[PDB]
Amino acid sequence: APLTYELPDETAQLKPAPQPGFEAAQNNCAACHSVDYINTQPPGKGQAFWDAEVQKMIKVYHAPVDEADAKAIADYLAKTY
Amino acid sequence: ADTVTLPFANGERPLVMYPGKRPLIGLTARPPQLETPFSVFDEGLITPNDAFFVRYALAGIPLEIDPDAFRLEIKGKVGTPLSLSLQDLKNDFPASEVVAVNQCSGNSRGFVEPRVGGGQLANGAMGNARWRGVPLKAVLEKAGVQAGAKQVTFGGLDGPVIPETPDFVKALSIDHATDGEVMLAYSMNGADLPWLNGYPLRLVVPGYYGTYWVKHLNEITVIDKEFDGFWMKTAYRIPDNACACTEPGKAPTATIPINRFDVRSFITNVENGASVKAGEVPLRGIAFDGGYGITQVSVSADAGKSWTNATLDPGLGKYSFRGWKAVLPLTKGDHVLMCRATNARGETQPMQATWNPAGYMRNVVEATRVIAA
Ligand code: HEC
Ligand code: MSS
Repeated sequence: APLTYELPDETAQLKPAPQPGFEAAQNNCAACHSVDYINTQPPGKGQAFWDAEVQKMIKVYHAPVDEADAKAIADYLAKTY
Repeated sequence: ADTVTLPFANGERPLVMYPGKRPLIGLTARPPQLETPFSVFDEGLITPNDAFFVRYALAGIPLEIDPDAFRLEIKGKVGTPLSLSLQDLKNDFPASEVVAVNQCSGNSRGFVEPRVGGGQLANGAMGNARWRGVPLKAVLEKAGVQAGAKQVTFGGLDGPVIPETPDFVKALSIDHATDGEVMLAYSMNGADLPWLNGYPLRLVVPGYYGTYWVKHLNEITVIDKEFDGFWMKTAYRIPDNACACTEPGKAPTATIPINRFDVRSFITNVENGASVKAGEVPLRGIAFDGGYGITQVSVSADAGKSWTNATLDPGLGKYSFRGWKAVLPLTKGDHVLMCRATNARGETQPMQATWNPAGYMRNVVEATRVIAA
């Protein structure tokens, strides 16, 4: 038999917010990696930081996120984190 | 259940337990990324396998491996392509060992000011281990490197979840790869590699930042050009200058791939706000650099106004953590303790922190406030 490795359960969640970007982030930002990547970023970085993070996911890593969702996610993040 | 708080903003993390590991600081779950609690570095000179830090770029890490079917492929600009089993490696080549620090490019990124994006690590993304395996030099000589060869690329079993994302592939220069120290390590601290530390085989690149130490290593390609893969050409770049640094907020005009460690040192037996007994206070800790050797470690109890020479421990090799010990007279009250190391080519730590956009290569003189009573 091969050797196998058992990873513990993934429990990281996005902070809920009333903004539409919350749902959109749930649907787009967990596909390649856990969302603790987002939760652990430096706090209160603001609009420009999160705009750049979102764009990098799309342009460099080829995240399938459209323009309207990208803006919604970035605004949700800049307002919440 | 358990959490810790790292000493920078948004520093809360879960303590998480992975198979074969003690509880560690969980940075990310997918892919797994684990930082070592600072207290571990005061436990001894060699970092235990169950405490060793974990960093990965992509979520598609292997979770099932048959060590018997595993092959390392050697190809490209070589006379004879090779397909080597682990048993091949252990039997057909001579073994070497090296005690060497592995430290992430981004170790201590959480301390960078202004804060930058990326893995928000404290100082626990480093570790020192006894590595055993085959010098890459010997495998490459057997394949027969062609004149014309410029670089060697290294790839592992892990992969991107989405095929369009660039697969994790690194490159060394040919003369570096054939230097005799660059190693194909199948053993860490006398055991097989822990899974998350690259079971069954990894590249060990002594004195170089961790990004080069490719885990689950299965593909070696000798090429006669510069490799322009994303993880060399775009990621892991530093400012092309002596401080590897820019003015806070500024992008560099020129960059180069991250390469060799700068000089670091830490005080391990005390942490911020520790109580010590006024009088002779015994301090100890560690220092390391990129393989030139630690020449001395100085200690300060007046926030860098005056310095005392530490006594260096017997060493385990130029790539290892170098231990040190000092006894400092401390009057009652507050003291800001510092340590500063210099190496055999005269590199030392700056008193003031530098900055780059990636938050790479931090090595500022560490300060630790203690209370003497
Ligand atoms: C696969 C196509 C991705 C999707 C979908 C999203 N991101 Fe991502 N992200 C991706 C990679 C390959 C990495 C590197 C991980 C590593 O360990 O090096 C990341 C990392 C992040 C981070 C950390 C900081 C950084 O490296 O920039 C953040 C904050 C982040 N990702 C955010 C993020 C968001 C907001 C997404 C929805 C738009 C998202 N990611 C999707 C690849 C992928
Ligand atoms: N294969 C692979 N390998 C690899 C990876 C990935 O992702 N993949 N990562 C890197 C990094 S990035 Mo930064 O620079 S650090 C680091 C290292 C770590 O190791 P450990 O985990 O064993 O500790 O690894 C190395 N290797």
